[PDB]
Parts: sequence; C-alpha cells; structure tokens
Amino acid sequence: RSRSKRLFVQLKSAAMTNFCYVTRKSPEKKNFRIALRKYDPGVNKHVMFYEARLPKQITLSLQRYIRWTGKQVKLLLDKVEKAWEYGRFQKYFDNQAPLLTDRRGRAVPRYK
Amino acid sequence: FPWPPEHHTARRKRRQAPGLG
Amino acid sequence: IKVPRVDPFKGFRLARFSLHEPTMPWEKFEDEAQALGEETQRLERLDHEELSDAAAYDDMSLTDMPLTERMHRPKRLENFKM
Amino acid sequence: RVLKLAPSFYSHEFADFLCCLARLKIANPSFLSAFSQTLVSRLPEIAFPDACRCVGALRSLGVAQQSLFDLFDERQKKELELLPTQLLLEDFQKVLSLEFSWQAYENMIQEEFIKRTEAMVDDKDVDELADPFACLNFMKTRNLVSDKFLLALSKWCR
Amino acid sequence: PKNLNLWGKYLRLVGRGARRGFKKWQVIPPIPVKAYGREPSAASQTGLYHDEDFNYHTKRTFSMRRTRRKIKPNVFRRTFTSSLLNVTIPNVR
Amino acid sequence: HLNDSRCVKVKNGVSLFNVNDYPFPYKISIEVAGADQSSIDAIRRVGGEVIIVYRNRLNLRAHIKPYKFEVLPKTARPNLEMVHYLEKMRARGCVVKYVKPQWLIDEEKSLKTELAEFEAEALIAKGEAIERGDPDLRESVDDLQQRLLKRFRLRETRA
Amino acid sequence: DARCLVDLCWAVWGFRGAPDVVEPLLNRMASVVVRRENAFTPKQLGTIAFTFSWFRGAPTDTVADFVLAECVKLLPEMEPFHVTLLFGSLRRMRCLNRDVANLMIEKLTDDIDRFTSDDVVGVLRALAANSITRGFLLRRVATLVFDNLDSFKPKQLASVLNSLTLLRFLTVENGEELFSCLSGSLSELPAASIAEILEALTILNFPRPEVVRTCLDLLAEKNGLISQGSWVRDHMIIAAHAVIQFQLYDKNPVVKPLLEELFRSRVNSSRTQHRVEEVIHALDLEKASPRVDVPPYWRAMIDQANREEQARLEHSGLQNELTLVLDSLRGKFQLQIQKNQQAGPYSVQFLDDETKICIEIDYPCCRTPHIIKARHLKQLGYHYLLVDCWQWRRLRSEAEQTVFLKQLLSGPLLEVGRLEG
Amino acid sequence: LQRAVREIPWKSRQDILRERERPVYAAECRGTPRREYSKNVIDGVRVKPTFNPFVKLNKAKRYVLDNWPSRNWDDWSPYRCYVRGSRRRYNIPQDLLPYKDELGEWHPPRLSARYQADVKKQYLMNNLPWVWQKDFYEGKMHFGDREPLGPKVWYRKAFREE
RNA sequence: AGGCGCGCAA
RNA sequence: CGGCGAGAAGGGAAGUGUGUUUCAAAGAA
RNA sequence: UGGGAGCGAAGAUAAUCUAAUAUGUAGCUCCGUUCAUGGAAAUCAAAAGAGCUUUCACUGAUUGUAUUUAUGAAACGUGAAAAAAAAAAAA
Repeated sequence: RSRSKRLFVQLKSAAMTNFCYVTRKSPEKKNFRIALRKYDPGVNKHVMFYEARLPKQITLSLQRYIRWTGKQVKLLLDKVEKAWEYGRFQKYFDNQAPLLTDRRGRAVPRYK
Repeated sequence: FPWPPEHHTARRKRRQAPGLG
Repeated sequence: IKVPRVDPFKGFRLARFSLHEPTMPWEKFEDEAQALGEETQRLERLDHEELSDAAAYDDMSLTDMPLTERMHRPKRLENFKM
Repeated sequence: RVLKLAPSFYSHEFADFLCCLARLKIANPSFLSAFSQTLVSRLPEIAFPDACRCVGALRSLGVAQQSLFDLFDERQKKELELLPTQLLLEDFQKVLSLEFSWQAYENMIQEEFIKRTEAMVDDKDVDELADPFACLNFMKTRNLVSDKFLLALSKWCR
Repeated sequence: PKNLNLWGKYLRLVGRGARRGFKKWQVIPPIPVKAYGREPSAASQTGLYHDEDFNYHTKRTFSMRRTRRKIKPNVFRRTFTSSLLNVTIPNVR
Repeated sequence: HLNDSRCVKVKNGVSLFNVNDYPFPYKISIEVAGADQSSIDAIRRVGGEVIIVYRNRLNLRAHIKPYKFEVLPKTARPNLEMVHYLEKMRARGCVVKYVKPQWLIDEEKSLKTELAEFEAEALIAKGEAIERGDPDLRESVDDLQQRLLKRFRLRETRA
Repeated sequence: DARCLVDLCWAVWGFRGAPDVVEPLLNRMASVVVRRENAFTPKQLGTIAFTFSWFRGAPTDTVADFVLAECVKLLPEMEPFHVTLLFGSLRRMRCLNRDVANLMIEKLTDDIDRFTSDDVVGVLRALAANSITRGFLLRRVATLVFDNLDSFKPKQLASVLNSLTLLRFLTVENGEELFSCLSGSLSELPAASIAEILEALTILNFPRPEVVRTCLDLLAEKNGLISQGSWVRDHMIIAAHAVIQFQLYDKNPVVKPLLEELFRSRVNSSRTQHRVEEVIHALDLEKASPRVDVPPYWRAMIDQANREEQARLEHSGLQNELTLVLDSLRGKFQLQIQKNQQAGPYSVQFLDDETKICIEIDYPCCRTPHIIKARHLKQLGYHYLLVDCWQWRRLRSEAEQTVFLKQLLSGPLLEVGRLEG
Repeated sequence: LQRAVREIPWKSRQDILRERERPVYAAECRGTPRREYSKNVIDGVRVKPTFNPFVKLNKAKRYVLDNWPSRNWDDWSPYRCYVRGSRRRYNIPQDLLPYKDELGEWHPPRLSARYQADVKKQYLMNNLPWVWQKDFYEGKMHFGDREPLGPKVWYRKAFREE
C-alpha cells in the first residue's frame, strides 16, 4: 500500500473534447491550478489543459444479495436508468448491450 | 441536448396528421 | 490471412441524422396584361381543337415546342427509322 | 402521362399499351421513340410472350429499328435459355395464341421445345413435365413427336 | 406464455431440464396455493380456508445462508347461523 | 449454384475474398451476401458484376432450397443496419437489390436538392454558370445527383 | 355550362380598365365560382385566378381563397406556363404563402425539361423580380438560354439579360455574349426593351460606355421629350442613374429636364430608394452633374426608406452571421466594427471609424451596383468594401469565411497603415 | 418494384374467388436450375407468396397431401374448406368470425386463428389472395417505412462536436 | 440435417 | 374489360416511437 | 418406477471453509406407467413466417447460471417419427 501524500490532478482539455491527462502535485500546492499546453487528438493539435475541482461500494457480495433477494434493487436500477438516459440499448451498431433483454428475458450477451 | 430532436418529432406528427385525420 | 491495412469505406454514413432542421441554403435569404391574356387565350383555344387523327396531338409550332425537345427530337427522329 | 409513367410499368403493361396502340393505329414516331427507350431499359425484366407481343405491335405500327429489334432478339434468346422446360411449354402455348407476334420468335420457341424434348432420357428427365401425356397429345397435334422422346416416356412409364 | 393466472410463467417455456431441476429454495415469499397447484391440507378440507392453507417460505441472508420453513394459515374459530341447515354451527374454522 | 456444386456450403451467406490483390481472368456475374473490396475490384476490372440481394434468414433458406417450400415466401425489407450495409456495398461498386424505405426516398430527394445547389453555388462563384459544351456529352441531373450523394456519404472516409 | 362563366370571366376582364361597370357582375361571378367547385380544369382554375387578380374587393377575395385552396390539389397536373401564371396571380392577390411558393418553384425546377422560350422568359422574370436566387434552377435555365440563343427573339433576350443581371448571375463575358445577339435589333426594340437593356448594362458596369451612350440615345429618341409625357418613372430613373454613374454630364443636358420631372413626381416606389440615394448624392456633391434641387419630402421619404432598410437588415440573420466572424477577426486585426453607422451622408451596414473602413453585403434587392456610393465614400475618405452574395455563399466553413474576409481587408489596411508592405 | 410492393387490392371478392387455379406439380431438374422461379419476382425481389410447382415432397408432406381432405384438390371449394387434418367442412367466412352467445356477449370463432391460417395456406396454394382479412382493401403504413432515429450516441457526439 | 478443413502462393 | 366493398370482440402480447405483427384469457376421441 | 406429487438431509467437490455442485438425490407418505402423461395458442416470432401436445438427432456443451469447485437433454431453428382434432340439435 503506497504511503505517498501527493495529490492526484486531472487536466481536462479546454477544447471541450473531454480528453484528459493525469499527474500528481505536492500537497503544498493544493490551491495552485495547473495548466499546460499539450496535444489533443480530438482537435489534432496543442490546446490548453486545466486542472479541475473533481468534487457505498457495490461489491460482488452485495450484487449477489440484491439479485437473489431484490431488497435493494434501486441501487442497480439507477445505473440501468443512467445508461438508458445516456443512450445504451439503441438496437443498432452496438455489440455490447444492443438490447435490454433477449426475447426470453435474459440480459445477454455478457459484455463486462 | 434535447431528445428526441424537435424537428424529428414535428415531422412525425405532420406525417401522422393526414393519415390519422 | 492477409488483408490490406486501410479499408477506404470505414466511416460510411447512410443519411442525415442531424440535430437541426434540414433547412435549404436559400432559406437564409427569404398593357403587358394584354399580352398575357392573349397568350393564355391562344393556349386555351388550342386544347379545344378537334384532332383529325389521334397521332397529330403533338403537331404544334416550333416556338411552342419545349426547347429541350427542339434540340433532341430531330436526333431521335433521325435514329428512329420508320 | 403515359411517357411519365412508363418507367414504372410492368412487362404485361408494356405489351398491353403497345397492343392498344397497334389496334387503334395510333402511330407517332416521337412518342414511340420516347417509349422504346424505357422499354429497352426494362427489357431484361420482360417475359417472352410479352416481348413477342411488343415486337409484333411495334412492327404493325411501323417501327423498323434494327438495333432495337436486335436487343429484343438477344433478350428473347436469353429468356429461352433461362426458362425451365414446363414453363417453356406453357410459354409456347401462350405464344401460339397472341394478338401480335413474331414468326421468328415462334420458330425459336418451337426449336427450343424440340431440343428439350429430344434431350430427355430417363424418368427423372420426364418428371419435369406436369402432364407428360398431355404434352404428348400436344406434340401429336403439332407433329413434334420423336423416337427419343417416346423412349424417355416409356422409361418414365416404367 | 399461457395460464398467466397461475404461477410458473417463466418456467413454462424454458425446457424440461430446468423444470425438473427447479430448486424450491429459490422462492423466498410464499406463493398462493391455488396458483401454485398445491394439494389441499386435511385441516383446510375440514375447515373453510378458501385461498389460505399451510405454505412454505425461504430465509436468505447477506451471507447467502438459505433455510426453508413451514408456515401455518391464519385461522379463526367462529359460529354461524344457517337457515338452509336450520341450526347454529359452532366453532367452524 | 455454389452450394450445389459444393464450392461452399451456405449457412448465412457467401462472402468473397481475394488474396494479395491478384487479378481475376474471367468476366462473370455473381450474386453473394458479401465481398471484399479487392475481390470487387478484381471482378469489375475485367467487366464482371457483383450483386447483393437482401435476404432474411427465411429468404436465404428458400433461395438455396426452394424445393422444401410449398409456398415460397415474399422477401422482407431490411432494417437500419442492413440498409446501411446495402448502401455501403453499392458505394463500393456492387449492384444492390432490396425494397428501399419511404423515409430514405424522401431524404435522398432532399439531400440531392441541397448538394446540387452547393455545387451550383460553387460553380457560379468560380464563374462557370453556363454549362459550355455539347449537350450530347454533358452529365445528366440524375448522374450528378448520384455523384454528390456518394461524396456526401463518403465524407468521413479515406476514399 | 362550366365554360360560359369562363367566357364571361374574359368578357369582364375586357373591362379591366376602369373596373367599375362590372362590379355587380364580379359579385355574382365570385358566387358562381365558389358554387361550381370541382367542375373546372387546372387551366380553367388558372383562367379564373388570372381574371380576378386584376380586381379588388369581396368577390376577388373569395376567388382568392378558392383558388388558393384548389391550387394545392391541382398543381401536379399543371404546365409551366400555368404554374407561372398562378404564381403571378397569387402574388398580385396577396394570398401567397411561403409553402405554396416553394411548391411552385420546386414544380418548375422539376419541369425545366418542358420549358419553352416564353416559359424561360417568364420564370426568369419572376425570379429576378422576387430576388429568388436558386443556384441550380438558375444554372439550368441559363444553360437552356445559352444553348438556344437563336430560339429567342431579341425582346426575350433583352428580358433574360435584365433578369439575370438583376440576379447577379452573369459576368462581363456573358453580358457581351448576350449583347452581341441583342446588337442587331436595338433600333427595332421598343422603349421598355431599351430601358431594360440600359439597366442591365448599368448594373453590369459594361466596359464600353459607348453602348451605354447609344442606348441612351435610342431611349431618348423613342420616348421623346418630357413635354410629350411618354416617359415612365422607371425609364427616367434608369436613364438618370446611368448618366450619373457613367459620368455623361457633358453629353446629357437633355437629362436635366428628365431629372426635374422625376423629382417633381411623387415617390411611392419600394426598391428604387438606393438608386434615388445615388442620384441625390451625385447631384449634391458632383458639381459637374446636372444641377437640380431635391424636395425636402423627397429627402425625408428617402431617409424613412433607409430606416426601413435598417430594420430589414436587423431582421435578417445574415447580419449576425457576418458579425460573428468580424468579431473573430479581432484577434488578428482588432477591428472595432459597428452596425448601421454613418460614413459620410450614407448609411453603412458595417463600419469601423477608427480605421475608416466600411463593409456591406451585396443583396440582390438593390438595383444599383453601389459604384457611385463607393466612389463617393472614397472621395470622403472611407475605404468601402462590398461582399458579393454568390462568393459569400460559396464559403462553407468559418475558416473559409475568415480567409475571404482577410483577403478583402488586406487592401485597405495597407492604405490605413495597419499593415506593412 | 416500389409500386408492386405497395399495390392495394381493388377487385371484388367474388371476382377474385372466381380465379382459382388448381395446383399443378412439375419436378425440378436433376441438377440445379439456371435461375430462381420468377413468377412474382421483380428486380430479384419476391413481392408475393407464390405456390411452388417444383416442390420436392418428403414423407410428412406427402402424407398430408394423400390423407387430409383439406389437400384433396379435386374437391376443393373456397367457400367450404377443411382445416389441416379435419374431416368436418367449415363455412368460409362465416366460421372465421366471432359470434354472440345466448347471453348476447362475444364468443371466440368456431375456427381459431391457427386454423384460419391453414385456410389461408389452402387459398395461397390455389393461387387466391386472402380476401377475408379484416382490412383487405386498406393500405398499411408498413413498419419498414417508418423513419428511424439512429443511435442516441451519434446525436450526443454531434452535440459535443458543436 | 449437420461437423471439420478450405493455399496467402500464382 | 372485375369498384366504393360480407357482423372480426376494443381485449392480451410484442421497445416504452406500435403507423405494425400476432393471439382471444371460452369446449370433447 | 432415476416417470409424477409433497416434505426434504449429510458423508463427497470446493484440496479448510461459504455459495453453488452432490440434488431437488437418499430415507418417509402418495399416484400406479401409452386405455398414461399431458393438449388444439389471449403461443412463438420477426416485420419473412411457424402452426395442439409428444419422441429422436443436430444446432451445442453453443448462448447461459455458478464466478476459487462446476453446472447446463436453454430458446428460436433444422432433419426425422407419429399425426387428430372434436361422431355430437332432438329422433
């Protein structure tokens, strides 16, 4: 287990391409904003990158308990809803989860 | 990000209006 | 076993699945009556003429022949021997 | 309107309209030239009897275009080679009772049917006919019977 | 599938092997007896229990320990007056 | 024909592939479910033709073994993925046969209009408003529309 | 029958002038047309529409709504002549709408293959009149004209030249190609034809003012002196604008009474305001021009027309499209360009007074090429730039627009001193 | 092809039913045919279910043809039909429709949809369209003609590109 | 019916 | 030289875009 | 009765152990096996189609469930077996 105190910094592209780089900085510079000019493949040249603010665990045991008893189904229903709202299960050009279930009611294929 | 696109929705409504009265 | 590295048709798009309306590029920019009436009556009286034979319907004057016809019909008739 | 609608015509509709023009003696070289282009474009989707009717109607109306009739002849030959034997016989019987027709096409269908009947050998070959004895009676009426066909028919009977 | 008024909708069309291999401890809550297709009990046949009778349910914990328990019906002893029988009927269950 | 000669046994459809871009010596017309670009180019270089006819599973079964059907079924229309595939194959250079949807017809009309005037505006700006030349050799409106639609669909490709 | 009322429509049309004797008859014809629905042909519908277009009142309004309803149904069966006839009719009766106009124009574009010479002339006239710039349609029609030049009479050639020049569709080479054919019948052409050719040549800025002077001579001879009273307002404005633009003052004293009568006449035009600006400014500032005063009500109406033009510019979205890229250009040239400002006695769409640079867009609505305005702005000290509409349309991306505007701005910046040679 | 795959029936039911064709069988060639049976084929598209003269009967199909009265083409009538292997003859279309019971409430048809399907198959083998469908004369807004929205991820990517 | 294999050269 | 049409439940299921497909929770050896 | 119904374990595998497997097995009680089970679609599927129920082979140890051990005659479908629907309004 690492004992380093260095802070993790994620530099997001200012071109709004969602591209990012990752590094670390000293704890003395917590309030110092890092900025760099680095290549962005989304736009195919060097743009600015800025550090962002970056404001329980669903484990295998909890997943098994939920799927065998269904007493806290909302936790995973929320993830399904997020995927549905984002654009999963659109029937086309999707090898992973083209459909919510097959005709018989199974959630296949298994992609994770 | 609107969904479904308003132009698609309006076009579908206009296509349905004459057939469905 | 071996394929060319570049597939030049990847990225093919079928149609316009666009966010916005399909607006046409033009949309951003948007005495003689005696001659007109005489021409309209001259055209109207023609439609009402009794035809001698059923095949004489298109026996009209050159000026009133559609231009494209005036350019292409001679070639068609020179090639369509009877 | 007819010239506009021609590209969406069916083959039997091509034949029907040309036959109507031939019946009514409505010949107009401009319209016929316009129509024949669509006809040639749709030629590979025209049945044999309909092509016969189209050629006959055009000849009656007075069209004398060698290139057009050569395209028609090539299409006729290909369709003859493509037809199976039973439908070949059916098209023969259809062609024998047409308003307008082409005698060369009639001769071609007759020759193809004769060749197919003489090619028959065994019961499997004769099985291609819906009614072998009705076909025999037709060939008797037309004086088309042959020794090879009779031998194949006897094997089929066995 | 058919017989949507009875239990077993997703078993009806899965196969013979699954039907024979079905594990009862998979069912946590009790199923109504009529929809399950369970034999009436002697107590039910000696009383008027309608849709209720002895049943079973499974206990499952986060440790995944399973346990099946028999559960009795909620029955009362009540008296009725019957004109057709011309008599009071004490202590019907 | 391939199945019956046992050149290849058909379960889902035959796909042609060429090796090392080697040439093909014979002029042939062949119908298949798929084909690689090298195969298509080699076939067409000598005057050949590659055809793709849309077929559902049942349609392919009836096409390979019609003798098992008392009543042959009518071919069904493709879905969005198969329409995309068929138009991509047509762009590749194959002949394509399927029932085209009404929405696709209408949108093709609109796209053709728009791209035609994009070309018209470009030509007018360059100063080529008048189509000088013999009309017997100039391209037709349909051919121009086909060219523009193909380029629009190939926008994000390497051509 | 159903033709008796068509013949009676034409009979009443015979009273087109002084439309008072036939008013009750029109009141009855409107009811007859309404009650005889689904009893005429498409061309009989066109005839009724044409007959009632040249009248006003309740019967005309009812016929207006009736033809508006029936035209949508009967459009597919019409021929280009009647498509154009109904287009003009509805434009007259003010019942036209954008959707129906688009339907008519699309029908004509599809039916291009059936266009005759008269149909070509009419469609081009309508497109020029309404400033309907459809590149593909215009290219096809111009190709027809330039392939069948010999099939057009000189009058039709003059009309086509005027329409295309107004649409900004011809170059100098095309104008020369058309004028080569038009040259043989200039004397035979009537007054209106000569006026149309003169306006077209003025807009084109023909490199040979010789032909312009010749056309002026023919127009003057054909229309006589002002005392004769044969001059029409459009012809007078055309002659005056051509004279002022080409600087023919030393040879056109005869234009002085023409200007006098033009200014004496009242102002009701809707699209000649730009040319009236140009002649006013040339007369006021160019001393060599004929010296005629400008009534204060003329000046005030011209100012009000300018203000309406500014309102239309604000309504138009093209202005914002250019504004965004001009703002983007500030990163390179820091131009503080502003909208609808004053550069001399003119109103300018885009102005930056710090660098004295004015930019405008060449709309088809203007009958002038703005050459007089550019010359006057240069004299006053303002660097004037005009963007050609077709060249602006050609550009598809903001990068291309930026390069185009950089090329436009390169010239003046050297003169202003913001760039080094 | 576009017109053919969209035609709407217009003839009268009686006139249509007068056009019945008795099935006629012819064997395929020993090898392979040079093309597909093209009775109702336009541009390579089968636009109508076609009776197949060139069927290769197996044991089950031959049993059905030989034993079941519904396949006895020499006693076949469009108005009186047997269903599958039935020996009862049912009135068409009177037995295909739901009826009211002694309480006046709706009751399922005496022939179920499954047997109506067999009657339809008999019609098709006799070369007759199924005229007894509820909306035979009405055009349909086919499922394949609906305009599809592509994957939502495409629109999200376009929004992000903007 | 189905299963495996089906040159990477020319 | 085929014409506005022969009583089809207002309910179940199918992606939630149902315009479309299919069935009738109701019967015998 | 390795068929059907009810209740329902541990030794064994997981190299301990839990789930899962063993197994819905053993014991116990009850049916009593083609004159039987079951069953004539508010079924399955795709925008083409199949046609109650049942048996065999393939699809395939595939897609699945279990996520250290293993389990899985899956669904649609294909080739065969058998073939059936319903005497019957009274007399």
